[PDB]
Amino acid sequence: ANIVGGIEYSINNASLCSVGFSVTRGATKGFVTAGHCGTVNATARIGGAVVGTFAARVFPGNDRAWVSLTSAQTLLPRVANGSSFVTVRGSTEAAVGAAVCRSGRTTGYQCGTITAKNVTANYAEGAVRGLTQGNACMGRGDSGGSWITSAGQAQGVMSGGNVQSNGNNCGIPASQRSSLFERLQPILSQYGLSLVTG
Amino acid sequence: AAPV
Repeated sequence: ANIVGGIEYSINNASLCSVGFSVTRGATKGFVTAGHCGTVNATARIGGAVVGTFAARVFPGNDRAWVSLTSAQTLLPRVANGSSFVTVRGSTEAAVGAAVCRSGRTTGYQCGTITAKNVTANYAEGAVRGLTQGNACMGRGDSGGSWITSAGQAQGVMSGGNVQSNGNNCGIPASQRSSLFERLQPILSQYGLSLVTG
Repeated sequence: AAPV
């Protein structure tokens, strides 16, 4: 499969999440995603086919993972925006007030601004600390998907937030949305990963 | 808040 931020993958033939970003760990191909999407050794599929397995994860506390891919996969420095792409360039972290977009298999490509940092989410499994908050909308299945600026600076991966009864927070105003992502930088350093860029 |  071609590995693009925002696309669907399944975990052990069960849950669905979204790809964060193509990465390498030395010669090993991978993608970053949310930790809550899978346990270590869980099997990832795209397009019906096995693409790799969860190599490592932290959730709760943090919410991060990377999937270790077979060599047959094609890593791409791209995030889905409809049928277009955003080119991944780097991982410069944007400040509160910056515009940012996110990409995922349920709500697609959604944009807003960064509204707060260092937010705790009190999930049923436990707290996850240190999350960045934006007001782009999101919904169930977008987890793990890319957060990126227009200029291609990868920000992080979708964790969670204030899901409404319809499964998303797109039906409430931006001012009421809490859409939380795990910062990319600590994922890259924790696991020794490099972005694939273009 | 919920994960996703």
